[PDB]
Amino acid sequence: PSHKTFRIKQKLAKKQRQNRPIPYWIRMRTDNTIRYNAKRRHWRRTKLGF
Amino acid sequence: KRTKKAGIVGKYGTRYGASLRKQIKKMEVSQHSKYFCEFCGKFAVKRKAVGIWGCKDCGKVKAGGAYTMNTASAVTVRSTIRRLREQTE
Amino acid sequence: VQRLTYRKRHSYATKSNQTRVVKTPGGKLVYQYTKKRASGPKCPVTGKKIQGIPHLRPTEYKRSRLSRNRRTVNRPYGGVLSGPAVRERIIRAFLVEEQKIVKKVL
Amino acid sequence: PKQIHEIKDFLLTARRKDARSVRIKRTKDAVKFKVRCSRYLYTLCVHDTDKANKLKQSLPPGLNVQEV
Amino acid sequence: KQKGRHSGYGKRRGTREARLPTKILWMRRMRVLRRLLRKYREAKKIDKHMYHDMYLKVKGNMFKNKRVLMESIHKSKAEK
Amino acid sequence: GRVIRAQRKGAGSVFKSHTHHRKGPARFRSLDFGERNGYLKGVVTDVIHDPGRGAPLAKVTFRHPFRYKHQKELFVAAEGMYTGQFVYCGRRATLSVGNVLPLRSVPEGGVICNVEHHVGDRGVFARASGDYAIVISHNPDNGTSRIKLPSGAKKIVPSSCRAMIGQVAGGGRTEKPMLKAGNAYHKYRVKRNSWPKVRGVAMNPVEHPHGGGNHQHIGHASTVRRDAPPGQKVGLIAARRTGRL
Amino acid sequence: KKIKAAVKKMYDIQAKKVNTLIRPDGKKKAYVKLTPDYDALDVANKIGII
RNA sequence: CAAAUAUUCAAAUGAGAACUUUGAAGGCCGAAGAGGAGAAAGGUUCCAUGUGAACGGCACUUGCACAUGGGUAAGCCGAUCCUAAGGGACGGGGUAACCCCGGCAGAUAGCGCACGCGCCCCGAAAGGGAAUCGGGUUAAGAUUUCCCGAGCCGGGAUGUGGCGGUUGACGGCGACGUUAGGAAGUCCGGAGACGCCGGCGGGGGCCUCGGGAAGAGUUAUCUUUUCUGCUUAACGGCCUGCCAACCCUGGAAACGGUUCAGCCGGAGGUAGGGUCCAGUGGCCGGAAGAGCACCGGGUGUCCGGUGCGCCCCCGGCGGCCCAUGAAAAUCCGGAGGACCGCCGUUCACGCCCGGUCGUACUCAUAACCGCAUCAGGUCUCCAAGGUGAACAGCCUCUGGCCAAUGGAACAAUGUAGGCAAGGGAAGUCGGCAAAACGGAUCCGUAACUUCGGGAAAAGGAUUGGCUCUGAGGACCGACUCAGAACUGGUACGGACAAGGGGAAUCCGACUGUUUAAUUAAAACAAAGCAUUGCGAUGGUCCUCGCGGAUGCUGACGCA
RNA sequence: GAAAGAUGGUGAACUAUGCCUGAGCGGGGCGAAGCCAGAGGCUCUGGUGGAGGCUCGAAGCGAUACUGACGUGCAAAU
Ligand SMILES: [K+]
Ligand SMILES: [K+]
Ligand SMILES: [K+]
Ligand SMILES: [K+]
Ligand SMILES: [K+]
Ligand SMILES: [K+]
Ligand SMILES: [K+]
Ligand SMILES: [K+]
Ligand SMILES: [K+]
Ligand SMILES: [K+]
Ligand SMILES: [K+]
Ligand SMILES: [K+]
Ligand SMILES: [K+]
Ligand SMILES: [K+]
Ligand SMILES: [Mg+2]
Ligand SMILES: [Mg+2]
Ligand SMILES: [Mg+2]
Ligand SMILES: [Mg+2]
Ligand SMILES: [Mg+2]
Ligand SMILES: [Mg+2]
Ligand SMILES: [Mg+2]
Ligand SMILES: [Mg+2]
Ligand SMILES: [Mg+2]
Ligand SMILES: [Mg+2]
Ligand SMILES: [Mg+2]
Ligand SMILES: [Mg+2]
Ligand SMILES: [Mg+2]
Ligand SMILES: [Mg+2]
Ligand SMILES: [Mg+2]
Ligand SMILES: [Mg+2]
Ligand SMILES: [Mg+2]
Ligand SMILES: [Mg+2]
Ligand SMILES: [Mg+2]
Ligand SMILES: [Mg+2]
Ligand SMILES: [Mg+2]
Ligand SMILES: [Mg+2]
Ligand SMILES: [Mg+2]
Ligand SMILES: [Mg+2]
Ligand SMILES: [Mg+2]
Ligand SMILES: [Mg+2]
Ligand SMILES: [Mg+2]
Ligand SMILES: [Mg+2]
Ligand SMILES: [Mg+2]
Ligand SMILES: [Mg+2]
Ligand SMILES: [Mg+2]
Ligand SMILES: [Mg+2]
Ligand SMILES: [Mg+2]
Ligand SMILES: [Mg+2]
Ligand SMILES: [Mg+2]
Ligand SMILES: [Mg+2]
Ligand SMILES: [Mg+2]
Ligand SMILES: [Mg+2]
Ligand SMILES: [Mg+2]
Ligand SMILES: [Mg+2]
Ligand SMILES: [Mg+2]
Ligand SMILES: [Mg+2]
Ligand SMILES: [Mg+2]
Ligand SMILES: [Mg+2]
Ligand SMILES: [Mg+2]
Ligand SMILES: [Mg+2]
Ligand SMILES: [Mg+2]
Ligand SMILES: [Mg+2]
Ligand SMILES: [Mg+2]
Ligand SMILES: [Mg+2]
Ligand SMILES: [Mg+2]
Ligand SMILES: [Mg+2]
Ligand SMILES: [Mg+2]
Ligand SMILES: [Mg+2]
Ligand SMILES: [Mg+2]
Repeated sequence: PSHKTFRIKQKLAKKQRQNRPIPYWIRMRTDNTIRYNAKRRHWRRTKLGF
Repeated sequence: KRTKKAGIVGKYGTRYGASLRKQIKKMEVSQHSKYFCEFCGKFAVKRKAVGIWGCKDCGKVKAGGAYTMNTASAVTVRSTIRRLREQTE
Repeated sequence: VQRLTYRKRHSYATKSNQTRVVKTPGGKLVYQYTKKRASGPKCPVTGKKIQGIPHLRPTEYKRSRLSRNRRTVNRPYGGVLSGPAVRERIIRAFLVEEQKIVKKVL
Repeated sequence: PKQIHEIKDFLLTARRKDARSVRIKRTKDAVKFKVRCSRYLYTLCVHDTDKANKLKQSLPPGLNVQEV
Repeated sequence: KQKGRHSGYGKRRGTREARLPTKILWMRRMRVLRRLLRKYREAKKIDKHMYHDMYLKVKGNMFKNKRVLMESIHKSKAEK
Repeated sequence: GRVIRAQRKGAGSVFKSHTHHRKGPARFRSLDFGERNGYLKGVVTDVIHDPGRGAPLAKVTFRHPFRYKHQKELFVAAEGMYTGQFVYCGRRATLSVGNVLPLRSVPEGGVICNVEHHVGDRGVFARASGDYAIVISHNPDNGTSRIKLPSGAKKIVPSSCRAMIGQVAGGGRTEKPMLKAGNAYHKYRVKRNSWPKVRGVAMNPVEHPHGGGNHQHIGHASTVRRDAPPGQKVGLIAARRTGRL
Repeated sequence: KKIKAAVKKMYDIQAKKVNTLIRPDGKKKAYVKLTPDYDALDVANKIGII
């Protein structure tokens, strides 16, 4: 809701930062196996139960 | 007029049986009656709740019967208490 | 016809959320929130209203917010007892006191 | 906001240290003198043309004067 | 409608009571007749004994309008 | 089977009494020196209704015996009490309706209510509307008194126990037919969660000893031992007789 | 209170009032209005943001 | 890939347009909406720009997708403070320990000015409650946070002026009035602070009728016409003073006063004269300088009428209860008068300060839950014109929408909706389904009955349009109701809306309840009737134990 | 490869019931007490008034029938 506890807002901010694409230069590193984020979440799917 | 025998009990329609309506009639009448106030001398005492009888104008509130201001035993008790008080002297 | 909305996040028609419709200089209708109707001071022996004092919410009677003439009545038991109650107490106080002297003499 | 009725009481209020500015508003009926003080804005209505001028000239020289 | 058109039995959907309640009619009659009685007690057209008798007859549904009430007052005063 | 309804009431979960709008315990003022040796005058200020209680209560104000303070009491109102009335409590109080007296001061035949069982109980007997106790006899040797309770039982009480003179107000309440399930619903709404009772024969055997069968019937005597375990003790408990005489 | 004391000790300017908020990214943002006789454009030039 | 009526034309953009954008047209939601805003829940879905694929069950140039950035401002709105049902918990008690017990009273852990007094916390963004208004502003905020202007509250210091000293003010017969106008421990009252139902009255907003002026629409004919707008906040001062309540004079039967209803009066009416109370009332300030509408800076922002109208609030009566319908914080007043003099001052003006967290957006036929962009489910506020009894149905204005893959053709069988000569239940287990009835006005209405009903029983007649007529009022007006003439292809509650009736048997008295997702019933409940136990060292019941429920109870009670 | 048995834990966001504190329910029909008047000598007549776990019905709440549609549904109950 609009009415938020601070602790809920702080957690929501971290989850907002975490669902980004991986930087392109990570794939260029010497021994790299990472392809995608594997932890992207869309709000309409996969709700975070807070 | 408007009724030959029901009176105040006609609010109940055809329900509950004739004997029960006749039973409740006397208490429905008596609990909605206006009683004489001995303190001020007016017929202004009305039931506020079961056992509670308040005068409209002088404002006295009196503990009495459930559906009538003075019960029959209340008069008898007062006479017994009065006779005991005098004979005690 | 210019339907209205609540202006705060109270969404329920409670007694503390009562509104009135006003016309603004902008030519529109808005809601203004009113104060709940309050009883004034009451007399404990007659139950009648205490004359001379306005009917406000309790915190609107605060000294910093209300003038002193509005708060008080100039008589013993001013805002507490009505005039009829004060007259009866004065007469009762004097007449019973005389009876105490008469009991002492007799 | 408060209204002032007599001219002299407006004179003392405009002479108050906390008075900041005087605004003169011209209407089709009268001339309004408004002095901005610390807590209130005081308005005096002058229905006479020359009394408005005499008030204009007799204002304290230290107070700012604005035409509206 | 003011001239009276479109007000026949083929145009009425509510009951006569639902259209204009009998209580509203009775309230208007009492206020009209009680005002007239008060207007006659002042100006001394009737005295307080006549007013009290007419007030209880108005409440008793004896006069259906003003013209009936004034006629009764005139006939009542016609005694001597 | 499962726990029967009679057993579940002792947990007091949904069966606790409804007391949210009650005005406080009704009882005498605590026994003290003034009452023990003289009289103390209070004034009745209100006669009020207590939810769940048939009898009206009387609000009474005393002056504290040794503190500069008011003392406000609330007990069951005797019939005939009224606001602005002076009531007197103590050994030397007059035998008048509404006064509180020790039983030693009430002669034989007196009508009393809110009678103490122990000295200082503040009233234990004859408290429901229209009820009263009768003073039967006095024993000066043992200092005991014999009273007759509303159920008819005789009881021996110390002569120092206090009672109010008169009968409880609000009598005649149960002579009026309720006439409606809804009137019964309102009566018990302010008392307890007890009113709509389902017959044990209308249940399944898992829920009640009377339950089951292809006809609604108890199937065994409804009289039950005094020493039966809970869950088994249903019907008529330790009945000396049954039927209508 | 610490914000207006900090801007005074950092830039030698006086704040008339401070409005703060926490952004959806989790950081705190402050709106610092300077008193008249302080020109934010001049202060912005000294800091380097313009 | 078929529920929720529906699209069409021209243009633009683009590789590509039935689906994007603009304009025009035709339609729908119809203001208890498909409109405008909130509480839960979600968490960036909000805004901009861009577009490889995937996804948006057809398509897309397009987005609730994807990528990169941006966006949520408070002394006054909330949380926060208080307590509710309730929860935790010191000591103590129990318990192998985990843990279970709060009234069982334990030197209760402290409060004012040595002296005096002395009967824990959590729990509500719908309960209680310090204080804000109007106008403007963004791509995205502010339905009171930013800007402009104008206020208020709380706290803290400090003057200047006033006010009092018959130490602690005046006036009034009085109700009471005046911006000020002593005081400690102690004590007392009020406000906060309360149900449901029914009339009546008042205020605000809306609707509605008229006049004036401004602009727009129609204009073969008619139309002094149709449409739109013509505004005024918190806060401060003065006035007014409803309905009740109160005061002074006076003394009432030939009783009077009085409401829609009540009801009121020697315990003092009617009457005369006053006090107070509230207002969302009037005027002025705020404030025309704003906003709006026009004309090219300028003009204007005005005058009335009406009401069983609708929504909100208030007032004052009446009714109802074996039902009587929170508490605390907080604030005000009062009784008393110890103590005190150049010291008192609740007065005006003046000075300083005001923390933390929330604030975007959706709130639903796509932002929540139902594995989904699911015809389901999910708490609220506002709410126009016509018809009409009416928030019924049907049509329309504001606002919002044409999103539900599209095109061609009309086979069988379906699904949904109709009609059908003559007969009229012969159909079928069974009139299942359908049809018939239906509004209003007048007439008329049986058996039986617990005398209240049955009853809208049954059975008949009428209803449009037009031109009039009569009656019912206030200090010029509004609806209602009766009557008449004329007149139409006998049609007229012209759509919509809207009982089929009667004669009996069984069961259940009735109203209520129930097997969520095959049984709504004759089952359950119920009032009434009857029985049993119990006087507290008690009955009934819970608990491992300690202890506990009934019980804030006491036989008109509990079980 | 059971249907079961046991030990120790988690749920009253559905539903059941008690409690506290909020919110909500057009317009009509019938017409009980109380009250007024008239006539008669308490009765009859006309009004007034607005009761009721009364009635037709809008919102809401529910779910009788078609044993309708659907029955790899829009839906694990529409
Ligand atoms: K006053
Ligand atoms: K068991
Ligand atoms: K129950
Ligand atoms: K039963
Ligand atoms: K059985
Ligand atoms: K705040
Ligand atoms: K709160
Ligand atoms: K409350
Ligand atoms: K305000
Ligand atoms: K916001
Ligand atoms: K949805
Ligand atoms: K076909
Ligand atoms: K047949
Ligand atoms: K016990
Ligand atoms: Mg979801
Ligand atoms: Mg999970
Ligand atoms: Mg009507
Ligand atoms: Mg069974
Ligand atoms: Mg068994
Ligand atoms: Mg299909
Ligand atoms: Mg389409
Ligand atoms: Mg439609
Ligand atoms: Mg339409
Ligand atoms: Mg929106
Ligand atoms: Mg968007
Ligand atoms: Mg596709
Ligand atoms: Mg995204
Ligand atoms: Mg903030
Ligand atoms: Mg606030
Ligand atoms: Mg506390
Ligand atoms: Mg508690
Ligand atoms: Mg312990
Ligand atoms: Mg708290
Ligand atoms: Mg609140
Ligand atoms: Mg916004
Ligand atoms: Mg009623
Ligand atoms: Mg007078
Ligand atoms: Mg003005
Ligand atoms: Mg202008
Ligand atoms: Mg409404
Ligand atoms: Mg004093
Ligand atoms: Mg509404
Ligand atoms: Mg109409
Ligand atoms: Mg409608
Ligand atoms: Mg579809
Ligand atoms: Mg097709
Ligand atoms: Mg046929
Ligand atoms: Mg036939
Ligand atoms: Mg056949
Ligand atoms: Mg056959
Ligand atoms: Mg057969
Ligand atoms: Mg049928
Ligand atoms: Mg019949
Ligand atoms: Mg038979
Ligand atoms: Mg039944
Ligand atoms: Mg039923
Ligand atoms: Mg159910
Ligand atoms: Mg079922
Ligand atoms: Mg069924
Ligand atoms: Mg029987
Ligand atoms: Mg196995
Ligand atoms: Mg086994
Ligand atoms: Mg629950
Ligand atoms: Mg009537
Ligand atoms: Mg009903
Ligand atoms: Mg019904
Ligand atoms: Mg069936
Ligand atoms: Mg089927
Ligand atoms: Mg099929």
